Amino acid sequence: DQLNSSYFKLSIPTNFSFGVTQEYIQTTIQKVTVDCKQYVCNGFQKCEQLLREYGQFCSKINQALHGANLRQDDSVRNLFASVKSSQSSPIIPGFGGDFNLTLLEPVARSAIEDLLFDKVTIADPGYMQGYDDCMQQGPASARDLICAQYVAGYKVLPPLMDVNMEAAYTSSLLGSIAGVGWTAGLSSFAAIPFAQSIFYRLNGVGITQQVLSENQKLIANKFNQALGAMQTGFTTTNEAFQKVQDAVNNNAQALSKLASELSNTFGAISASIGDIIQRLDPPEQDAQIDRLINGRLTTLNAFVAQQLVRSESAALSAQLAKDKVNECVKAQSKRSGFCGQGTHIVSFVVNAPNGLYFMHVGYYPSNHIEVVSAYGLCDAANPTNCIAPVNGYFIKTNNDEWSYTGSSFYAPEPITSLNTKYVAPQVTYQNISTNLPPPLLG
Amino acid sequence: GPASARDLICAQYVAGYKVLPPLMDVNMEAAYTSSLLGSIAGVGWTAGLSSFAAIPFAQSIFYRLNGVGITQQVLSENQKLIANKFNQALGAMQTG
Amino acid sequence: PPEQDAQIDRLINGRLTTLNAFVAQQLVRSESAALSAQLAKDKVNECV
Amino acid sequence: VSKADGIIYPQGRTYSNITITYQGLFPYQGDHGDMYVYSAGHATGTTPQKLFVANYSQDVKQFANGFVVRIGAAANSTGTVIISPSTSATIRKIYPAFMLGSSVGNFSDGKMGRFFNHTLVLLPDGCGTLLRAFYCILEPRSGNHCPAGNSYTSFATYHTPATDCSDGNYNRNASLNSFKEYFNLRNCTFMYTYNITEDEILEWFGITQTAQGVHLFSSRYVDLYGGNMFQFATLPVYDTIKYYSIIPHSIRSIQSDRKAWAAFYVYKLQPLTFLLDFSVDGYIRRAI
Amino acid sequence: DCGFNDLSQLHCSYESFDVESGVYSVSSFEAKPSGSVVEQAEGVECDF
Amino acid sequence: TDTNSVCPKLEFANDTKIASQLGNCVEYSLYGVSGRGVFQNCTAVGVRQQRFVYDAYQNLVGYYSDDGNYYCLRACVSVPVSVIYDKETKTHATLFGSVACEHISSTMSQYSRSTRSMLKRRGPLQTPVGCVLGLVNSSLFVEDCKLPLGQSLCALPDTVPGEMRLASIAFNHPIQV
Repeated sequence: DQLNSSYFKLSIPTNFSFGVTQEYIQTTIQKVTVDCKQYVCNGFQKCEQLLREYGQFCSKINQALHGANLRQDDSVRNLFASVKSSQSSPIIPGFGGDFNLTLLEPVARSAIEDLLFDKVTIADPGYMQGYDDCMQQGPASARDLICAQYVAGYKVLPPLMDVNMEAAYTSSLLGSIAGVGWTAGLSSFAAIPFAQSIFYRLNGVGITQQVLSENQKLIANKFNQALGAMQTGFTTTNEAFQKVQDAVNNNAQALSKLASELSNTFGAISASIGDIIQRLDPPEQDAQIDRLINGRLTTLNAFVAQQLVRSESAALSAQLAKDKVNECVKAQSKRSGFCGQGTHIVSFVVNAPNGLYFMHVGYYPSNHIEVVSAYGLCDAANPTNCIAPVNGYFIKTNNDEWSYTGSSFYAPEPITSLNTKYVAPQVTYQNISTNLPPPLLG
Repeated sequence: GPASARDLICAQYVAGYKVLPPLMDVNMEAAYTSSLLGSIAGVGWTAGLSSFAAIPFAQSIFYRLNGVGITQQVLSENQKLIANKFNQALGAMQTG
Repeated sequence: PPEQDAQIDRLINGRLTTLNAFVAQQLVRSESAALSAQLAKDKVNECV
Repeated sequence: VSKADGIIYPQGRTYSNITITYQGLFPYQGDHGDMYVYSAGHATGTTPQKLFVANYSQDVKQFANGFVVRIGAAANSTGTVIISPSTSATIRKIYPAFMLGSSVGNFSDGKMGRFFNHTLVLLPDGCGTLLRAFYCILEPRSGNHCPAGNSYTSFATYHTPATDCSDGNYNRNASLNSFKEYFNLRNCTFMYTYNITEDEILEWFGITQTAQGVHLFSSRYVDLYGGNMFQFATLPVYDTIKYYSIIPHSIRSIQSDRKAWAAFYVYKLQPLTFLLDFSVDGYIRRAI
Repeated sequence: DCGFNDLSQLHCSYESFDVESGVYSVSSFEAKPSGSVVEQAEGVECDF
Repeated sequence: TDTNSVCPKLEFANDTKIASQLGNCVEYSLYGVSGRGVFQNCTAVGVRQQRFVYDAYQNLVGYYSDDGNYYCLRACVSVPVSVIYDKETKTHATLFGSVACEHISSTMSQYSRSTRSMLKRRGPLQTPVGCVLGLVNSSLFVEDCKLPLGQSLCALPDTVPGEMRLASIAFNHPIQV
């Protein structure tokens, strides 16, 4: 409620309660090429020599897919030139002193990134010898899309990067969080411990003055509780994990439509060219093969158009991911809602299938007592000497009449020259005379 | 029946399409924007949105003017035509 | 019936294609509105 | 259909661990069908002297797309003897008999239910150990209680457990002699026979008509402990079956040897789309 | 000659004699049948 | 309609048995159904009396043979081909999809392509992305070579130039403090 006097009411909290927001940004789609001639005319000489009248449709399809894949490679190359950190501190098994970090690498990926890739249903693409595994075993189960290649006439291309170079990039990013996120310009790199960085981030935005941050090591306990409670729930209730699964499913559906449109007849006597050749004579053999040719060309054009739309959107979300790495991971953010909820403290990022996975640790206050508070304090004898608080409030303590509290946690303190600034007088300022804070003494 | 020419909202139940209701009332949307209006002065005064200083709207406007629109204290305490100009702007809004 | 079917098939195909076009345009429209909703969220946090 | 009741298996193929939509001839979910029951005859103290049937002969039905039959569902349990409602005995499986044809009318005294031209007849025989299928002209015989005679109520088949069902020696033409008492079989094209193993388990039967003939499906010989029906015979009947009726059957037993026969249910088939669930071993245990 | 070579079909699409560093996928090799298998009914003939 | 078929009469002195050509690409005419594929001995999985086992996409994946075995079909395979081209040097190389180097030969004579010839050199080299022809293995590292092969591999041209060489993209470590 809003008072009528020259005071106001405060509603200040009494809990830290670190929380994790856990967002996912997609940066790429999987690269697919289509062998147009093989897809349409499945090795049948007659069909190919009927197709020669459709020469440029296949060229257009091939060129469009080639351009889309080049764009995907450019997007990943330019995203990982900002993820790159100029200077970094080596990762060692005990990295955050009292803060647990399961973001370290088990001798490669990290534990949370391994878990993210395991919990997700991804078909193995087989870049090494996926050719051999498909008759030494064949289709693994129903609708083996990653093995329907080498049959249908499409191919899944490998990503530009290993898992090892991607892990190297995100590890060098984790090794700079404390040091680049302390000072101004990212020209220099102060190699300070992680605990010092957390205490400076708390003393700063999540305004909690030095007395508390040096009066608690339950801060590390609450941080560890938040990070631990993260790594249990990669379940269906987790909404960013569902987005990762959605992206994987979109890749799979894109492939499955190609695989499934080869059994369509488009009105012919059969969907097999060999059957048509066997059953009919050339005059109407041609008329039946033409139906399949046109049907398959139109489905393939539709595939290309949808692939262009998908790559266009993924190229924009890659820029969003670059903005989040620069804004949330390499610095502490003043913007609300951009990184997570609460007030942003620190963010981490790992690789996810087809993109990046962010964990935003923020500060969540719980128990709000009210308080009565003053805009400023002036000396009654000398009403020109007036002070105001910095990053905090003047509170009427009920336990000197006036004390100081930090902005984000209720813990009253004596008023000193270190938490006040001299200001011009104002009608709403209190004219105290009896017991006078040191900054106001003459 | 059809209110006038091309009654699209009534061509449903005929054509075979249907317009679904929104997720929210008008009352819950109004509640959201009213709770947003009721925090403008208080969250927009200090740092981190962890605490909420319940100050009047005039104090918030004077701190916003003394700050960005850098106008020192002597003026902001020397004018109440500031409120007149603010009211002129808001009023001239609701005609056009 | 022999050509009754052939005439009804024309309507069936025409209506299915118009309905597919409607669905595709609706997907484009919803995709753009979902981005402008993020812009509105940014403006509420930044400006209000 | 959650138990896959009355499913004809797809004709030329099989699947494994898959869910498929299939267009086929299926019965309706929750359909009740028509229930038929067979009873013992009048036994006046160790001498059976009069049959005891229901009114099935007059009740000519439509053979639209074929039908499926559930046989022996109530077996292995206790029920009543139809002729004497007070008496109760263990229920036993019996097999249906059918007359199918393309033209139907009435007998001499105006009773409905006479098939005119070549007629398809399916009769069990051998105390339920063979199935006999033939296709020919039934000319009604004269004499007392015969369709061309006088005092004609309805035709029926019968078999005598005392003589025709002796262990080890089952009369394999009993209940075909019975049919020959009311009718004379003239000018016919086949007389096929299929041996049936004797047991007391639930069984499914089915019949359809295509340009290839008359197809007979059963649960036995492929899926005995499930219920899936696979084709086992194609009969050379090319005139379109349009009417069918159930042949009444009564046993000539004795008050000591009077027992209860399970009722069988007939359900019609329509062209429907179904969602079928093929198990790993390829059987349908679930449908929608 | 468009069908001579992989680079040839590289050039015939792009319609040019100086194709850029266009790193195609090109047409694939398909296996040749090393044999033939036949099963059918034995010892029975359709009776006309 | 049936699990059997009505076929013409053939000459009964041939070697057209599944059990002999087990594992290699063959034409098949098992019954009314025909195609190309690779057969394997395999554990029986469908309903035996319905001799053909299909998948959700309506194509054969299994067969109950007259010899008493169950064979599961495998769809004769295609080798993906890709050309690595450098326009300034006019040099080229061949990347064979994701295949093992022992499925390919200098002439590729057991396959058909409808491209009459194949790029000319003057052996195969196995890489995490597949088998390459016309690249020489090197222990070099780069920051880029404009010809990424995938999996952090890259094809370095020269500057009569020799064969392009297979380098790997290197991670440039930051200053370690």
